[PDB]
Amino acid sequence: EVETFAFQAEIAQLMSLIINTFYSNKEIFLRELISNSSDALDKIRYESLTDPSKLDSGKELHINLIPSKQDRTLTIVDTGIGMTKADLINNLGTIAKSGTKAFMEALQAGADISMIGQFGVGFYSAYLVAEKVTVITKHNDDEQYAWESSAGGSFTVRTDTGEPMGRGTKVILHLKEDQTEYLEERRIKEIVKKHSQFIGYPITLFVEK
Ligand SMILES: CC(C)(C)C1=NO[C@@H](Cn2cnc3c(Cl)nc(N)nc32)C1
Repeated sequence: EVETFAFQAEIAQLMSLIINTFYSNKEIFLRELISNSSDALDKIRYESLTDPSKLDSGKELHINLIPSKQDRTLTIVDTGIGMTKADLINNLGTIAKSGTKAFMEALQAGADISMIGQFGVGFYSAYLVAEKVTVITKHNDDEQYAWESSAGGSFTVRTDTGEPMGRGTKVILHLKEDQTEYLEERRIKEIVKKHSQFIGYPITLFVEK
């Protein structure tokens, strides 16, 4: 079964702003997703210090960047703590409502879209470059889920039938047709070096076959 949900009005407004505002500096999406992965890796590492069994689903703590020219996707994979069903449907959106309102006000007060991560809603910068985002995620003691949205005010959640991940999150960016530069090894290297060079987990940039 696929369940369809309405975004909170403030998050739908944020997504429309990101999709519709003219802003050439689109590359900031990657730093935001890598930062989210780093935060999730921090969380499972910290929890493992008092409950080592939390790493039974995988001890490797890393970030993979995987381009696919054939699928026109850029995938950001981490082995962090992952998200529960309640995270996906309700609880992360509840936290994001406050940051969205703060971001939207700062925007009017002269802030830049690149400051989005300071408001805890950096994920939605993915819609600078993606027409659709699919998020596959697995938290210990919950099932593997697929979250998906092409914006337009709704998202879906379903139990994922694909390959099991163990633990963590995969953000699959279905790139807009004019945003395929973010499949180039060279371009991704440039962005990671510029924005993400001090992240405390190995970032592997996969090469296309
Ligand atoms: C609900 C949805 C749109 C999918 C997000 N809201 O929060 C986002 C940022 N975020 C929160 N928890 C995260 C974990 Cl555990 N990992 C990673 N990579 N990102 C995480 C994602």
